[PDB]
Amino acid sequence: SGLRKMAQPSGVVEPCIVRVAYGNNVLNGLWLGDEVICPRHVIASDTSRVINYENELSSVRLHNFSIAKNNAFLGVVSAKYKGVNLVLKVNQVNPNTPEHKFKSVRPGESFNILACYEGCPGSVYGVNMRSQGTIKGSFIAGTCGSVGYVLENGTLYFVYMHHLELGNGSHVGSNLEGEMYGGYEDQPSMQLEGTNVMSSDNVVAFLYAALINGERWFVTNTSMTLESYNAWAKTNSFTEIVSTDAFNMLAAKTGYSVEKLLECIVRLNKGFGGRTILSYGSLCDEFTPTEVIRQMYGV
Amino acid sequence: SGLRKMAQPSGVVEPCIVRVAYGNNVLNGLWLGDEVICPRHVIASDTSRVINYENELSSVRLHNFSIAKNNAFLGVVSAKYKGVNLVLKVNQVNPNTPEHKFKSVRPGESFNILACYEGCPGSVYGVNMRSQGTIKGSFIAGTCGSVGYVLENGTLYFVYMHHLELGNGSHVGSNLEGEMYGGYEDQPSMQLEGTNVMSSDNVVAFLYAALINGERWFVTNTSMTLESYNAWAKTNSFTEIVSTDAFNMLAAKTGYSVEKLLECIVRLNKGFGGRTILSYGSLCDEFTPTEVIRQMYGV
Amino acid sequence: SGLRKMAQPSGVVEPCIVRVAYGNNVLNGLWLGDEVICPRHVIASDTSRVINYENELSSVRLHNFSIAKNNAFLGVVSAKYKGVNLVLKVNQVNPNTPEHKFKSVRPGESFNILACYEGCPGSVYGVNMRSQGTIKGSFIAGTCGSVGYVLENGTLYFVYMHHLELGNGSHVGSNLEGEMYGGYEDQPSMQLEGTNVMSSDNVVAFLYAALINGERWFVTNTSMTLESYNAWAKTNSFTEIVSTDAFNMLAAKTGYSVEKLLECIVRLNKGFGGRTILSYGSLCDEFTPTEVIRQMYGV
Amino acid sequence: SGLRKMAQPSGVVEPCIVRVAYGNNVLNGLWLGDEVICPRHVIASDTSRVINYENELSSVRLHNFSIAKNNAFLGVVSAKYKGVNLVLKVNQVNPNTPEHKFKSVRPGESFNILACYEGCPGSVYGVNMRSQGTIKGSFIAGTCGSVGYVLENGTLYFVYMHHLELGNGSHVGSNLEGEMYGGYEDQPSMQLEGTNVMSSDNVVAFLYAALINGERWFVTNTSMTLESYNAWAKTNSFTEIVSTDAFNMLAAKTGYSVEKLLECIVRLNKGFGGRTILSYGSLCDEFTPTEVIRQMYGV
Repeated sequence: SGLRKMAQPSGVVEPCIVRVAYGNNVLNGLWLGDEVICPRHVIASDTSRVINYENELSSVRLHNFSIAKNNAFLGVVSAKYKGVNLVLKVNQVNPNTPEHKFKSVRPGESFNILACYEGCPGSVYGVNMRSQGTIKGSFIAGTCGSVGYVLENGTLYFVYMHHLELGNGSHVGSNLEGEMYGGYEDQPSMQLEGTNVMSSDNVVAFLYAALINGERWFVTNTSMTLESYNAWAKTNSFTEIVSTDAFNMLAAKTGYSVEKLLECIVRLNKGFGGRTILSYGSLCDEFTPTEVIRQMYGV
Repeated sequence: SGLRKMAQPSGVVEPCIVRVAYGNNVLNGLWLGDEVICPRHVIASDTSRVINYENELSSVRLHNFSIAKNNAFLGVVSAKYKGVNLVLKVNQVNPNTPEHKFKSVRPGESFNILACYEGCPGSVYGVNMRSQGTIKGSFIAGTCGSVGYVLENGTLYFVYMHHLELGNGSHVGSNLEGEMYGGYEDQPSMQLEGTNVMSSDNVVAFLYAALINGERWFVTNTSMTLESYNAWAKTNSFTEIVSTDAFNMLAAKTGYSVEKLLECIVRLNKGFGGRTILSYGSLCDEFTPTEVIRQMYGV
Repeated sequence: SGLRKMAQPSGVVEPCIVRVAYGNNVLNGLWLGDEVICPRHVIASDTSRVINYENELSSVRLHNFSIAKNNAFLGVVSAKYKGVNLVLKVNQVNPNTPEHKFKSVRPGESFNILACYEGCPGSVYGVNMRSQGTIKGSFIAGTCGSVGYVLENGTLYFVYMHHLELGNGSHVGSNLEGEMYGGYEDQPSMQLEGTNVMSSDNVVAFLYAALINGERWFVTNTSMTLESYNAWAKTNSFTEIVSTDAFNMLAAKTGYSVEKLLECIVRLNKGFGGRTILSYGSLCDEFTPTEVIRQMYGV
Repeated sequence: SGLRKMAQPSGVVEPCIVRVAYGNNVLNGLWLGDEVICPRHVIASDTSRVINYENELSSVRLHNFSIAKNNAFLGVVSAKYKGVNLVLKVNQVNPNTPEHKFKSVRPGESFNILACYEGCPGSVYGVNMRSQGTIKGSFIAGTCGSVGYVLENGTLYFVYMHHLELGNGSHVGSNLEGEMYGGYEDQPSMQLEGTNVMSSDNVVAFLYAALINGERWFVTNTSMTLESYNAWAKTNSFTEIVSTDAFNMLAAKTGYSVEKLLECIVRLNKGFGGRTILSYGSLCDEFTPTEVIRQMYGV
């Protein structure tokens, strides 16, 4: 038993992390085949003031890049912007390039952060994409270019590269195709996060996890239909739920229907009344149905 | 968020994980050089009742082991006990044996779990050793033999191997010397954990993280001497603090002395009075000064 | 019943295949009117090293060309490039030139390969163009200049000519206007493919085919709106579906709405849980709605 | 009976329309919650020359915004781009904000325009998206920021905001994520539409509608195979027809197969020779088959 925010193993990703230096900036890049992807602000002379990315790119000389894996240096032969990412061609093919794909993550979807410092992987932890396109990712200075990945269906996906922290502390990155999540821009300017919508599927998953791990005080003799829940959700900042199908396994193993947990959400959203569920004092949407099933019953 | 539990990258450990089966038992082993270490209860014919490990070893048949590292099957040359672990001489040297050391973690110290499921690494997360020798993880059937490690100087230390779950849900394992943390026996018998002694160092770190995070409601300018606090701790199931020097960074930084925070601990131990600290409803001792320092600042 | 990746019949295409040799190089050409078209790398002295195609063309000697076909007598009169294709004017019109057009295939579209080995038609099989402009076929040494075609609306279209295989093993060719699909270079250099977007239309067709052939385990009667589905698709490297109109016959015949299949896709993309669908282990996008319809209902 | 181009009722949208004036520009905004969304060219010094939107936004004066609904003046507090849309944060939340989603419409699809004139909703009418991502509406100076919407599943979707007219008179707007349909840019530069490809599906429905109204002078006893037509279609800037859709509802209730109508399209494409069909003197592709079915029969 037990519920913890976990990350999938980082082994296959670690050999792809390199140190990218330009000028007085140092951050992290992703080395796959003969190219390195990194945040394009590594070439910005002053990341604390407004950045003219056109001018910065004209100013670039390839020989000013320093790219290193451990301390074997990789020479850059070509550089281009792709969206908010720099794509740098190097002569050396990463001999440990894993089989992989690029995709993005949706609100509610969980993924793994390999947080890196100046080319050195330092920690790994699970996060969850929020509706405004931000994560709570505990990034600090020196961690830009840190990589988010998912393992799903035996496929390694790269889904995130870290760029910046908003004023409210939320974290903003791009996918590996240079599109910033949330449409935020890679500028030190004031950018507002906005209305965060709770992932309903995840909250249902949380309550199932609660049931499996011993906690049951919140369930009553009431259940509400999926439609009625989706009506409620659309005006209380919760996602609609498409299908109960995702939880079948969880309903079967616990004997609790999705419709009962839906009613629980409506109630519990108004407070826990002092009590806690799995130590949390409020509903938590950071765990997907998949994460819960994995953790409770094996991959 | 603010303060989140992290793990260190698992890449160097993953190639050491093997699937070990004997009879109806399947768990994980640690493959280092030409040996595999795993919980000796893998050869227990019935893990639901008391086990005579002398007899079990006596009647072991070496060809009844199945040991596998993905692509590779290993043959067992000899079996012996080291404490509560089996040490199995195998016919093949692990080509990916990393540079490693062994140590035991002490109460209050954090480490990483590579949760493995019948030979396959599935997840990575951080835990903290409690005074009674237990951790609060998330282990299910199939995860015995899962490995705990720290990346330190800057080498790899193996510190934990998973064996069992107590009636109260706490998790129990051994060091790689075969000594069960907390002295629990590897038997399916009732075993009491005993009273948890909170790590004062970690709780001070917790409160610094809260202050760093802008939460001030619990502090006064009133302080408490290190000697005074330790007097209290001794009869309130909190560790005594040796010295204050480990917090100098956080102290100088927040402008709050350790002594002030000691005052907070004695007061907050009587209850949070319906407020929270970093979304917690009571004092948390799972984050070390190191963790808080690192997770907030320049490595 | 049954589902098989098929090829339209190759008879009309077979008389158009000729052997083109130059120096030690031997491959295939398409003979139409008074022109033979083939991959330009036939005139490269060493295809295992990078090629200067301007130098190679500058020093072509027309009498070094060898064109052969069992029922013809052909001399090269002239040569020039069109993109990556060599276009040879010959001194004889193909008497068996069929009515034909050139067109390019788009991502998701299926076509036929006539695989030829040094001028000799050897096999024929169906393929599907992926979003990165590659196909998964089966080409070896001697098969360059193998021709792709579609019979579409009573019309013969030539759509492909084979040039090379990427490091990852995907197959690359040009249209008959000499434009390489996916913009790859006809160089023995290292070139990366990137991530293929799955055709949602094809995946939907494939599930319909599965249903018709008695596969039912994956389907439930919960449906997902086109809108919801497309939001998911946009981030999961699937194409968005424009109208369900192309499925109306399949939906009528099976009694299953597209919306019910859209829900299946979101589920099944996470994995089959170890199960199969028509012997496949993951979702398949190589079958178009057209391919499925004429195969299941002959129209 | 009878066939008119219809709009869905506009009541749910009308309370969201506000007047947005900045400097010398006056257009319409969409007030949802605490945001007013409008075309970003409202803050351009000079809409008659190339515009530097980075600078215009850089130098934007939030107090020179005059936003009025009711006669209530909203105060701007924050401006940003979201693609080609300006998103303004305002000082009062729209109490009449309806429940809504955003989606994009695709070529061939029908949707609703609420034409607004410098802040006042003035008319509502149906449009259909053309192949190049344009519509033929009726927009003049003062109508920018007019809104397109669809009602589906009782759900309100915002799908269009009006930006400009092309040189040829075709109308161009964005979705509410600020992506301009047809990839046009919000510049007073020359921009070519591309050649318009009529939707064959929509023309069939139109002809079916005509038959139902008792107009049949244009239909003969002869037919055209689906493959003959599609061949004709590529040549004559018409889209290819996929299956027969369940034109079967129409086919059955009219007696005429699709194939008969395809022959009509080819004949009628030349011109109607003085006569008309439902008042038109040329083929109309603005009605979808679904649209026609509901309009005539109700579903």
